[PDB]
Amino acid sequence: AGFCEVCKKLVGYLDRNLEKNSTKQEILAALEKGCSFLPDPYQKQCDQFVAEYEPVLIEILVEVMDPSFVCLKIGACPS
Amino acid sequence: AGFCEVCKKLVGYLDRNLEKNSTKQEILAALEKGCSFLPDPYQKQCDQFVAEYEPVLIEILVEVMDPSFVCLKIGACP
Repeated sequence: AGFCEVCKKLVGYLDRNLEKNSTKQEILAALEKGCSFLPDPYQKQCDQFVAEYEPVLIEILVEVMDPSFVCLKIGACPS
Repeated sequence: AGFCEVCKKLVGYLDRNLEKNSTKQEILAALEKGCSFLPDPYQKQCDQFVAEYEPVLIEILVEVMDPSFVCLKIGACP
């Protein structure tokens, strides 16, 4: 019904696997591979989420990588 | 454009599994099981698609069940 759960799973994977002082380019690269590392049921939903939110994801992730807060701030959560 | 391919895959499943004059109750039942029959990568996206579009899907599938046209008319495609 919404992108809230997939957003939190994806930002979780990034937070665990990226360092905090990653460049925008490094965040971009990771974001466009990260969906593949979520459980398979999430793949195409995650690809869609990333396509729709990619600009705002890049801009927030440089500052903060907390899954709950990032997803809240960008408007993916609640829903 | 986001839901276009999942819509066609799901309505594809319904087309294959429902007769032309299925009741709204029978279409609802199929629609709410259909996502589980699509390939694993499409599952969570299909659920979100069904949740978002379920009223209009019921509305149209009584009339027409062609995947491409149904998905176009409801606005999932292109």
